Amino acid sequence: ELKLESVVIVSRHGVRAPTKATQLMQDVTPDAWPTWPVKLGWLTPRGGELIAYLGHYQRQRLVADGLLAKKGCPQSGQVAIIADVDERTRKTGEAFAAGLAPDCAITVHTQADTSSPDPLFNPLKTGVCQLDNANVTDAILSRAGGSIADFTGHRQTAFRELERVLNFPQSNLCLKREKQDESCSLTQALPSELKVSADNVSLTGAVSLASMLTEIFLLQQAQGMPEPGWGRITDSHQWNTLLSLHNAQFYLLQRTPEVARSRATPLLDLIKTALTPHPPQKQAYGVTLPTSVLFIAGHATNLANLGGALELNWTLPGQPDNTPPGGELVFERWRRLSDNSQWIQVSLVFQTLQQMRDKTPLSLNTPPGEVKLTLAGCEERNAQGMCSLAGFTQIVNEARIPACSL
Repeated sequence: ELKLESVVIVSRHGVRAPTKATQLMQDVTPDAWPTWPVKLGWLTPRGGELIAYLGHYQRQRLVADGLLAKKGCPQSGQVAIIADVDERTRKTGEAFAAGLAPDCAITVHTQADTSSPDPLFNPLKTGVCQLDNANVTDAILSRAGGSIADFTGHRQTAFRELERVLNFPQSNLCLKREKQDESCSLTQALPSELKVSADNVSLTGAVSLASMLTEIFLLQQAQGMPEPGWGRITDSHQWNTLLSLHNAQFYLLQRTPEVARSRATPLLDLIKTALTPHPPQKQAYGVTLPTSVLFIAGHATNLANLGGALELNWTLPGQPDNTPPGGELVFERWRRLSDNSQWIQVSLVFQTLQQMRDKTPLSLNTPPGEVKLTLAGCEERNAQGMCSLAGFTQIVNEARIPACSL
């Protein structure tokens, strides 16, 4: 019924070491954090291997869909790869190429200067545009339930689960409060406030600490470390409860449209140019678009910003982190043969946490997880839930913030 014509994959980098090692992380647990085999924030060898599995799966699937050849290397830009300048994203691009097309040396393009941020992955970071402070503040606080106190008050069960995993009552932070005849809970020892500036939003205190620590536990598990969370995370309900704090921070800081639309604008522009039929032309990064497959190696924030800007909702069965390492927001252009009309499908492809833990090789018989998505604002849908190319184009043009384009 339909023929696949083009694919654009926006991927988070693979498993990485923690980005920070703070005094506060030391003070909230009596136990020692496991050390990592690479520098802060770098991709681990295992993370690259897990990304290569997704590349191998994508080759098999795209061959089955008739888009790539079964053997040989894709020719003359048929596959293109763009990566953010960070080590973890560049190495993810290389790992994906290695799995998709081994020994084909597909180029991993970055911006010219790899020592400075690339605004494609966040235009706020280079001052291309600025957030509206008042509108962002109100929108985030409303989505929090009206206040950060309301947000944390509804999540006490999850904070107590994190405290149990940390052995928080025996930590230096708690023991000093016990000497001050004070009880000890994460949220009240570390009050959380929303900080909004023209270039960034963040939360302080227990909310941001919890988001980062629960991701670390997930990374330990995906890395194959013997005892993530000191052996105190023993079932899937516990994993899901812990990562709910991480996903909740992303819901506030990265999915809120007042942030997401600006932050995702350059990616929206690149995705739409990649998906729109047009005479092929070399554009950003020296990549000729449109082409058959474009893989973009970015960050969890990019996935969440695109989801919020495009009204794409998901949770990932078997994967506690909604923006997991190697997770892929996959945009596809399909041609309907009955009338040769053009349609856009979006899905979220991901390894389950068990597939990461077991280092499961992926294939058509053992595929990654996949959640089919819908663009909530699409008014022209087909029976398969896809949006017409015209409807997708209208959604993107409404979502994007012109001042944030490159």
